[PDB]
Amino acid sequence: CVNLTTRTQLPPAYTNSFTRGVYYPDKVFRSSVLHSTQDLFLPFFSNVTWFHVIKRFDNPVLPFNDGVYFASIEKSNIIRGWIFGTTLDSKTQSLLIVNNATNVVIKVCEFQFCNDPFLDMESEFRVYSSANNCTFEYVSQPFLNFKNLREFVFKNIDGYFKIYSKHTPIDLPQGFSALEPLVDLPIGINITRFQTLLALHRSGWTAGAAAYYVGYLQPRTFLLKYNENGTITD
Amino acid sequence: NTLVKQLSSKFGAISSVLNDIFSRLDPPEAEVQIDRLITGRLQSLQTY
Amino acid sequence: NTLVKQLSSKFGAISSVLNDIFSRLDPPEAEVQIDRLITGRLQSLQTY
Amino acid sequence: AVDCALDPLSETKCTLKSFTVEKGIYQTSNFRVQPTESIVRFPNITNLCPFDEVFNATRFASVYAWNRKRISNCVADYSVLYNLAPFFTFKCYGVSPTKLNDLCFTNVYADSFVIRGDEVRQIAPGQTGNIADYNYKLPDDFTGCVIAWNSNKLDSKVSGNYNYLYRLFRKSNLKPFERDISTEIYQAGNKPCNGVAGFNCYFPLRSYSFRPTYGVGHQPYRVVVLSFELLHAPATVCGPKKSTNLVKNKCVNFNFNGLKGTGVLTESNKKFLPFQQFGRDIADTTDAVRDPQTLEILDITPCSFGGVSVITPGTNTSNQVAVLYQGVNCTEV
Amino acid sequence: SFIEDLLFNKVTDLICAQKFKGLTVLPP
Repeated sequence: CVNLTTRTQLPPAYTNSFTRGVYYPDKVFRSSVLHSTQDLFLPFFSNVTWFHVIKRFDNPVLPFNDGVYFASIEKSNIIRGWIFGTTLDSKTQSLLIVNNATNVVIKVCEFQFCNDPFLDMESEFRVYSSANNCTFEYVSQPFLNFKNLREFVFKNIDGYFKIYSKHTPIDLPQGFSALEPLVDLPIGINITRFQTLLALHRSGWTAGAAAYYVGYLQPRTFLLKYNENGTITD
Repeated sequence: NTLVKQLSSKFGAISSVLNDIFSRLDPPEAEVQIDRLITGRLQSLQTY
Repeated sequence: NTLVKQLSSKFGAISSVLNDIFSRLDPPEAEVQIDRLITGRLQSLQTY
Repeated sequence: AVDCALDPLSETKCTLKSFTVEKGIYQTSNFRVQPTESIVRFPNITNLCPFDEVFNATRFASVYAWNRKRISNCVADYSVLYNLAPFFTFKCYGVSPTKLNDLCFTNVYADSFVIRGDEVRQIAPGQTGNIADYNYKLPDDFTGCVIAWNSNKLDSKVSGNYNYLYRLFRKSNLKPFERDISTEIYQAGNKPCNGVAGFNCYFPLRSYSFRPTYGVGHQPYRVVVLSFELLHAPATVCGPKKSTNLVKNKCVNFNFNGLKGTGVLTESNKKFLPFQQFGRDIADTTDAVRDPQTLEILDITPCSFGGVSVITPGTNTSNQVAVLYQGVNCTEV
Repeated sequence: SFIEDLLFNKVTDLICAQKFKGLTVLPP
């Protein structure tokens, strides 16, 4: 790793979310019914933080107050994985999610990173320098202007880490898109901060532009409508 | 409609259904929960 | 007047005031006392 | 005398509580269809899960560092949890300690530690004291079991044992199921203790020093707490019940993975999707279920029922009656 | 009649759910 002093100070953009961040809160089927729920949701018409990555490097460290709504507008799969933790060293457990070429790997244990971790067509995978014994490991099928919109919701409650996901082909747009549950993990950690991961390749050369949005969840009461099938339409 | 919807109340019992109450507790103890549920439902129907 | 006066009866509990009930004794019986008070007050409202 | 189940006139007399019935139409009762068979469906898991080493362990942890173990995806057997010792305490809250062999749970949690002899009563919902607010705290909606047994012959030693410790001084009461391992010094006074002992600077750990000689109410006790979560889930863990082939299009009583009922099971057309297990209706009752051995969806419908009325003239005139079945097409009585 | 037809037209799965709880409606 190297140290550089060429960064330019610029606050991230602020945008608004209209009707995004609605996910199925229970594992039960309902058809053509109006229901009321009280859970951690994303408030409607709420400001969210917008980062743009193309040079300029923007991988800050952000809190994990109660939950995270992470959205990515992108093409050619630059955003790769996620790091979650409390102190981000070998003194506390850290959760790590990386999308392989044709798989996804999730693991929770100690690790070691630089002050500005990054990822180096992929031939070399060097994000962490050391790794001690790990408690939970998991391998699964891959999760997969700008032409791809990926929405994810990360929660941690009742000693379980919940990942909800949704994908869509298309300054967020209008409309309604429910999020189906994807993974539950029995981890049980402290979790306070997190940081994203993007892929860069050395290469005239054109760099794909990507944008990602971060929003925070709060406890709220919602009234959901289920149509003839088990689809949330409003 | 409201008479139908009253059936999901607990009235202080451990559950809103009877079979799980009878399949989890011994006869000496299930009586209090059964009594609570029965009294609540009787009151609702009388009010109707 | 009778609706207001109904607020100061035990309905079979230790006392009408509920903070004293909570502070004096443990939750296991405090739940029963609270249930008694709630049922009595709801019945009074229904009659009114 | 009158037999209330011989003919409709007798049933009308038995309902009216009279030996004479006058002219009119009377509503007697309802008719149902009784079940004929019985089926039980449980998952095909056959392996066992660790219970021997949880109880037959060499060293249990201290109170402030209580040992936690997660139990899932097995078949639980509780018969072996009888001959632990000649006498032991076994108290279950939310369940009865005789019926937990035919119940299906989502996840099992086991917490193990060792406690002073007379503090066993303090491991209970909503109790205050020394260890229930500084060492181990339980919620008020607990659903599980607590087991405690004597450990004099194994734990106490003549030479002196000081490997068991508890905590006495803390700022605020612990959140339920929360652990603390801090050793930072207490600050009763107004000046810093600079990490050294002194007045108002007390080390927040203490020792037991068990010896075979103390009274019966002071020897160490071994305590294990089992926590369940009876909710809707894939039902990873539950006990030894034999399965049976399922029947369709016939009013039978069923036990699907712990849900008991009576009715008729039919092939379903609902559009379930991977994570959906069962379904509900307008009145918040179960309508569809998923068989945990074939991954197919079935619909539940209670078998036929209706109301019966009796039309008769006065008993003074004749003893002939007519029967009216309400709201049914009597090609399908 | 015409007015009777207009009046009749003017005034107009839940039934099964209610019936499965034991509440029925009788005809005039």
